[PDB]
Amino acid sequence: KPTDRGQQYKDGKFTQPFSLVNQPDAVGAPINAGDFAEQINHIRNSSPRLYGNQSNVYNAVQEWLRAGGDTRNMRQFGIDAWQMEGADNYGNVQFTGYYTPVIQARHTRQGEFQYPIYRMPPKRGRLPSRAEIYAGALSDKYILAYSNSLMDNFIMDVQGSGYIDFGDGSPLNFFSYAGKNGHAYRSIGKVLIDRGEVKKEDMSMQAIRHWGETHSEAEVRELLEQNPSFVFFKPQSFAPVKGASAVPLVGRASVASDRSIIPPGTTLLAEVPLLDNNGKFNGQYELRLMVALDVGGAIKGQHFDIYQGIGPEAGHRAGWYNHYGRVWVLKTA
Repeated sequence: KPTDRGQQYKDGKFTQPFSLVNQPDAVGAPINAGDFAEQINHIRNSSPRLYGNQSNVYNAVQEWLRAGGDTRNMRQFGIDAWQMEGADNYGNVQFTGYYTPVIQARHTRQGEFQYPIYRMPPKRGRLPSRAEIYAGALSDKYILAYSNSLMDNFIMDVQGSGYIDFGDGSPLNFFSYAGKNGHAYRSIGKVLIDRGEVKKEDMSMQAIRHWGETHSEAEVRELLEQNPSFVFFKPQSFAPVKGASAVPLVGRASVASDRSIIPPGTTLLAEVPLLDNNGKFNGQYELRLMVALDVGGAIKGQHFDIYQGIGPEAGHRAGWYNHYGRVWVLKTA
């Protein structure tokens, strides 16, 4: 009965994936009332249809929050709480986190900034492989920025876009997908699994980042070269970060979730496990409200991916392996 990663065993044993409780086994009020309101406002504006179908829940929650928001006082607002059985049938929901990174970069080669990011060259047909581009097969008229981190560029390839901060006065610079090199991609995840460097079930882009951070530049290039594919980008006008449902996401007030289990717009009450600067469960939870507003290729079942927000602090809070909390889905009577 492991406890290492946020697991708890105070709510008995579950038979069905959701079960009505009289009160969430959670003491206090959610700590993010403001953010939730802000998130709701974004649903209201960016997704009128979605908002119209869930507003009954959103209003109840709002009304309850304004009256003091304590978990003991939910029934008087017609709010039901369905606790989620989670990964083990002890209520312990699988939580990973994700976040918009900001790539530190500079316009000329200097200091730690020695890792180019390219725009699309007018086609030849055959563009060079990743390894060839690293060696400098490509000209320098095609560089957009030199960045701080080779692994961060890779993560930008998989995302297909990224935010770059040149460290002067100016606004964040967004770059979107422009094209590829024509060499077929191979999955850097699989490689790290087929070497035992990372376990199959803790694999995620985040885990590839941590693996990066903990290895040498040589070890990283070696690994990255295993994938001969390469992305190119172009400058794009900046846009607030939206999830699959086209609603601007609010840090720690939104999750990505499996549509067939937690339909977009579902309201969630979560005890979310806090992390060490190590990325280790630190013994503390945080009771927050969140709405399901995004999706992910490996975000299935009762697994949630919390949107931590933008930047490195959000980055830290996201972690790089599974942790566990408790969730109650909130529905109107």
